[PDB]
Amino acid sequence: DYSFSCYSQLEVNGSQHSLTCAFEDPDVNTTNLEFEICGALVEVKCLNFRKLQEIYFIETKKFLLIGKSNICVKVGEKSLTCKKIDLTTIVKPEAPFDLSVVYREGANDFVVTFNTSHLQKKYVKVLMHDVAYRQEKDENKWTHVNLSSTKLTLLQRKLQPAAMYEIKVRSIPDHYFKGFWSEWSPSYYFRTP
Amino acid sequence: KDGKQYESVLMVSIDQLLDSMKEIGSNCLNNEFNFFKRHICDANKEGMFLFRAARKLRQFLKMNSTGDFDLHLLKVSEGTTILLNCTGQVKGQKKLNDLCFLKRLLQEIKTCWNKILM
Ligand SMILES: *[C@@H]1O[C@H](CO)[C@@H](O[C@@H]2O[C@H](CO)[C@@H](O)[C@H](O)[C@H]2NC(C)=O)[C@H](O)[C@H]1NC(C)=O
Ligand SMILES: *[C@@H]1O[C@H](CO)[C@@H](O[C@H]2O[C@H](CO)[C@@H](O)[C@H](O)[C@H]2NC(C)=O)[C@H](O)[C@H]1NC(C)=O
Repeated sequence: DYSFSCYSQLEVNGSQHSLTCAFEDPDVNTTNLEFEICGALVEVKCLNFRKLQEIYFIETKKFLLIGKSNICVKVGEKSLTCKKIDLTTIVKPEAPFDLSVVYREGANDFVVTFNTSHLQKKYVKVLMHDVAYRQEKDENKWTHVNLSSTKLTLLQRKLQPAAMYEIKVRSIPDHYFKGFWSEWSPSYYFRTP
Repeated sequence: KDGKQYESVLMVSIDQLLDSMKEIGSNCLNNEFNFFKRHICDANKEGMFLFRAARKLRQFLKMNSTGDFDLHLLKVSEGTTILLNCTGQVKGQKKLNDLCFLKRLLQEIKTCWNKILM
C-alpha cells in the first residue's frame, strides 16, 4: 500500500506556495520513490518534488489553483499510485503569533489577542481561529473557543481563581479554500486572581 | 462552487496585474484599438469574448520568463480558459508589448467575467 497525504501553504514565502506530502505508513528505507504532480500548473506541465529527510515537497509559484491536479508516487519511471487533488482544499495555514492575555481590573475579564500573517494575504485571508486553554490542575482537558477575529475575551468568573492557565491558538481555512489546522501558536501562561 | 473560483483565485492575478499598472493612465488613455471594436462583451453570449481575450493575453508572454507578471498572465489566461468549459460554454500569432492595451484588456476581462456571473 502506498497511501499518502499532502498539504499546501499558499503564499507561504512571499508569493510562492508550498506543497508537502508524506507517506502514511512509517517505513521503507532510502526508497527509490519520488513524487510528482501534473495539471493545474502553468509554465510547466509537471514538476518534480524534492526530498528532505523523511518528507517530500515543493516550492513554486506555478500552482494555478483552478481545478484538480495529478500527484503520483513514482519509482524511476514506474508509476504506482496517483491521486487527483485540488490544492485549494488541502491548505494548512501558518500558525498564529503574538498571543497574549491582558487582565483589566476595571471590567474583570481577560482579553486574548493574537496575530496571523494571513490577514495581509491575497488568497487564504479568511480564517477560523481556535483558542484552547487548560488548567495546571488538569492535564489533557482543554476547552476550545472558535473565534473569527484576532481578539477574544474571557470573563473573570468563567474559570478558576488563583488558577494558572495555559492558552494557545491555531487556525484553519474558513471560506473558499479548505484544509487542515495550523500548528499551534506557542503557549502563553497567565495566573488568575 | 460556480463563480466563486473566479474572485477567490482568478481575480487575484487580475488585480495584482492591474496594480503594477496603476502608474499608467492619461498619457495613452483611450486609443480605441481594433480589438475592443471587433470583439465586445455583449449580453448576447459574452463567453465568446473571454475565449478570445484569453488567447490575446497570450501575446505578452516573452521567452517563457519566470516573473510574477508573466505568471499572473498565464493564470488569468489558462485560468479563464479552463474556467470557461467547467462553467458551461466551450469548444475546441505574433507578440504584443503595449501595456496601455494589456491594461484595458484586463479591465474588460474583469468586467465581462462578473457580468456573466452576476
Ligand atoms: C500583525 O502582524 C503583522 C505581521 O507581523 C504586522 O505587520 C506589520 O506591518 C507593518 C506595515 O504595515 C510593518 O511596518 C511592520 O514591521 C509589521 N509588523 C512586524 C512583524 O514588525 C502587524 O502590524 C500586526 N498587527 C497587529 C494588530 O499587531
Ligand atoms: C530499502 O528499500 C529499498 C527500496 O528502494 C531496497 O532496495 C531494493 O529494492 C528496490 C525497490 O524495488 C529495487 O530497486 C532493488 O531491488 C533494491 N535497490 C537497489 C540496491 O538497487 C533496499 O534493499 C532496502 N534496504 C535494504 C538494503 O535492506
